[PDB]
Amino acid sequence: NIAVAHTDHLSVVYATMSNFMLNFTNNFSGNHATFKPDQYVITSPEGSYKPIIERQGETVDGLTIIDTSIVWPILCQCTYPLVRSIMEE
Amino acid sequence: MLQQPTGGYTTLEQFAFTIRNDGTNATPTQFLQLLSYEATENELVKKTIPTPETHLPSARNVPGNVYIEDAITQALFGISAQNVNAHGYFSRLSALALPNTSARLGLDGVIYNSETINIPFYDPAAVANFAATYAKLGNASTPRYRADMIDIYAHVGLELAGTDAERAAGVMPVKRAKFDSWEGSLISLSRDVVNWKILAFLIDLCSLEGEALRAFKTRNRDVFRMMLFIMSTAVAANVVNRKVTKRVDRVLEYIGVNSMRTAGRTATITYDLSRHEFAAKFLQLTFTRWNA
Amino acid sequence: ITDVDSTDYGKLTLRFLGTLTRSLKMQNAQIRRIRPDGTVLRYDDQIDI
Amino acid sequence: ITDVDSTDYGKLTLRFLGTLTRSLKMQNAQIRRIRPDGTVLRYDDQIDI
Amino acid sequence: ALRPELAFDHDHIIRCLMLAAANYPRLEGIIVQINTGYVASANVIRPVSEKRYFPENLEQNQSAARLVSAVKARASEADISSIHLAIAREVSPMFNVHELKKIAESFEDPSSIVVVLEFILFALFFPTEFNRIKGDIQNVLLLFFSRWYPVEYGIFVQRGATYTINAAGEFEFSGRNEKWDQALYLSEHFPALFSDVP
Amino acid sequence: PALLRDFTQVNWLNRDITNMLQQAGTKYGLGLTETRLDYVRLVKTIVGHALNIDHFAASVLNINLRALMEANVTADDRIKALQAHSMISTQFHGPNQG
Amino acid sequence: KVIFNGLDVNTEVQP
Amino acid sequence: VFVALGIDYIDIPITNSNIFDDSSTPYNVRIWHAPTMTEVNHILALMRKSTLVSTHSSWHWNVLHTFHYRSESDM
Amino acid sequence: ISVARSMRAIVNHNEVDRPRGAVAPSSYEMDTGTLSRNGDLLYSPVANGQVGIPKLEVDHISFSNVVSMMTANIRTGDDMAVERVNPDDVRAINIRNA
Repeated sequence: NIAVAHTDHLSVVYATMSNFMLNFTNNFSGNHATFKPDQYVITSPEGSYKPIIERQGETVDGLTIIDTSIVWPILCQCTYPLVRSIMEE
Repeated sequence: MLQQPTGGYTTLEQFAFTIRNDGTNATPTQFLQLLSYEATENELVKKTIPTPETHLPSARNVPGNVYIEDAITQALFGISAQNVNAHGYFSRLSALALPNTSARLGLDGVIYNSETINIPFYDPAAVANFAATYAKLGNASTPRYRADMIDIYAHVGLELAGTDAERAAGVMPVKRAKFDSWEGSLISLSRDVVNWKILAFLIDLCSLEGEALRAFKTRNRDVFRMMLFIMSTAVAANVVNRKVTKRVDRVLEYIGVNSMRTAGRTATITYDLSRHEFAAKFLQLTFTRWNA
Repeated sequence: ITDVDSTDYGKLTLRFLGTLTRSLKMQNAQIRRIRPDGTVLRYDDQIDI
Repeated sequence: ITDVDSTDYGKLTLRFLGTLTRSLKMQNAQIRRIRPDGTVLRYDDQIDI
Repeated sequence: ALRPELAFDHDHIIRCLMLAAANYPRLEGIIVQINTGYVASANVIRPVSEKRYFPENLEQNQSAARLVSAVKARASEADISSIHLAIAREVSPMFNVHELKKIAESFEDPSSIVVVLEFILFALFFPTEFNRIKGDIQNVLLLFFSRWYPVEYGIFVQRGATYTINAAGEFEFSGRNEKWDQALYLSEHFPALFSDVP
Repeated sequence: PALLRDFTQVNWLNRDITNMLQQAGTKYGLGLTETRLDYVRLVKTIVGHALNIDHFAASVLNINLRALMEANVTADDRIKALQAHSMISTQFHGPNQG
Repeated sequence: KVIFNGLDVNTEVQP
Repeated sequence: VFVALGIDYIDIPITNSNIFDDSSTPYNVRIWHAPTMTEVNHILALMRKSTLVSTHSSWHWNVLHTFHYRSESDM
Repeated sequence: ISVARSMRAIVNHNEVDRPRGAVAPSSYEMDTGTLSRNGDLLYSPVANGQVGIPKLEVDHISFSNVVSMMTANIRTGDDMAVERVNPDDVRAINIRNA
């Protein structure tokens, strides 16, 4: 039921968001077996070394931990404009 | 960068190894002169040491500058160190193992990820040699790779207590080491060794080759033996003192026999289980280099 | 002086550690790709932008 | 001279215990297994902890 | 048609963004807030009051209890901020290695398959985020395989719990079972479940 | 006393102290001598200051810090106690403070 | 129940 | 099965030879996950720090197995 | 008597260059030395290629010494938070063989 709403709408939204100015990195290649993120530092001879991607564990931002359970409401508790009188701009 | 001399880095006065003794800075050899041995009924017979594993543990992405020297010296002779396998930063030595890496082992004993100003460091080739073996200290803990912690100590005995004849024979009586001694002597010795810049000794042991290497092995034999002495005190079953006409002689029994003991005691620095596997791995590697 | 909100700049803000201040100094710094080992690489025109 | 600190549950166990300690000499007191026959065994590296 | 303004400096902006990534923790959250807002303005997904987790009337069947409760252990209530966030995280840059919110499943009951399905759906709806947390999910999958397929698990783990691709692109499995920390995500190591090597 | 150098009015004291400081075998110093940063977090953790303090108290204080630091146990090891005081196969997550 | 991206802490160990 | 279970050993009870006696067994034989010689060494050395354990010079099924005694007389 | 004495007569004589019986502080009072890698205190080396004498090894009192100490980033003895997760079924727990 929900598949049309994903593949034929939300797909487009990822496709446009992927072109937004600040979404500036290659997050995934589609290959789980091989893809690793490109890694960078601001480094100096004078002894500084600043990784762009560090592992620090849960932050104040609330952005780091990922509950996978989010997948459940999406499949079984969400309307979509495409799925649901069924006309909707 | 420090250029390595025709001899080892140990030829430099900057890296002299000298335990404190009788109000002066004694060279380790003239402390080893003080040692004497009460032979017992048991025999130490050295088996061939197993070849160290080909595998070099991954130096996982650590942003910072690991203080490798301090870690090795405290896992080896530390008065309070424990769970030396828990952090596992010894693997970091492996970062130096690559050809043309940007990492440098500083004289401070730090592993910088990048060459940096006003911090002198060892020649990267020689350090790549040293890392090419001692990075394997990183798998002192992993079940597939632990060293024997019982057999290797027979070698320790031979290289410490052994006479030239017993050494060439490969079999010596188990001995009870002893020396006229001051209060707190083993702790003072071990702390005077924890201060040693052992990476100099290790890098020269790995990098030098040919006759120039051989002269190292004689010139620095006594240093090796001093480290060996601190380890052997760490595993000795007991360290009694003897009164003798208003002079006290410290006596550790026995050289060359790991007792596996892990309970602390005032007399000498103590190994947790982790330090047993660490020192045993360190010995496997260091002797494997030492005999060639 | 130039009216910008520098709050939390140069700091971690971990939930269980609190904020932790890191040094700002970094004279002559460059963006440079690192090895997975964590050691730095030379800038390659081939892969780095 | 030194009144040791204790948590309230510790004061509770203390008063439960909870009095004299003086009956026992501790001159060179040691912890040793005795044989059921009543002789005090020497420390045994392979038995006693 | 000429615009009297300065050119957009791609090079200088990418540099300053890198610097901010290295120095400014808020940056990640800044960027997400744009994407997330966009998703909200796309009016693409909304929560409803009506859950649809169980066929009628399986929720009422007595045998289904151990299943139903399992599903109810997993099913978070819908909340647009969280849903949009899950959407946005797929395309926002990650400056602090994400971690899976740990599941404590032991995989005794058949109903435990729910957790595995929850991963699969997550691998489908969000391949990118999944790719970031995949090793930590591998740690749950191993407790799954060891209970459902002990022989195959023995062989698989015996090959190696992880691998490292080299020059020439060949994989080299560790030969050694071990738990996978996210501390490994920045390392050369990969979870081995996802090698797709027969 | 080393701080009296070029500040005490007394002349012989200033000359003797300046002499003892200009000697190779000795060197007064005050403040932050050394620093140890975290390997992961990069923030400074254990710093050595040169205080004006008797070496007995310094030696003991350093013994305390040394025991605390070289032990290599964190607060995560505390879960090993909770695991001993809670039913078998109970779980403990987070927060990995290190 | 409700979604939560943090570690859902629910106890405190003493030192 | 050690890989399947994740355990380091299984403590397996010994049968009595006569099947009529129901007496409690003097010892039991633990079986260790020690695939290589190095693992065997580490286990032996750890075993040499624990009460009432002993072993054979070599092991059947080429798998390390230790005897663990209930009392000194049994050993 | 006056074994404890470190300084005497901090005043200048107006005729002779230093007062008779005036005593300067020992140089050891001012040698901060270093902290050894071990955590024990040291005096400064008296010559290059020589390690410094440990401070506890000898009888002089040193009044300037390195002390290791923890910055705000450390903290210890703090209560730490966790997520306990009880087993899903008591009957599914296993005790032997461990």
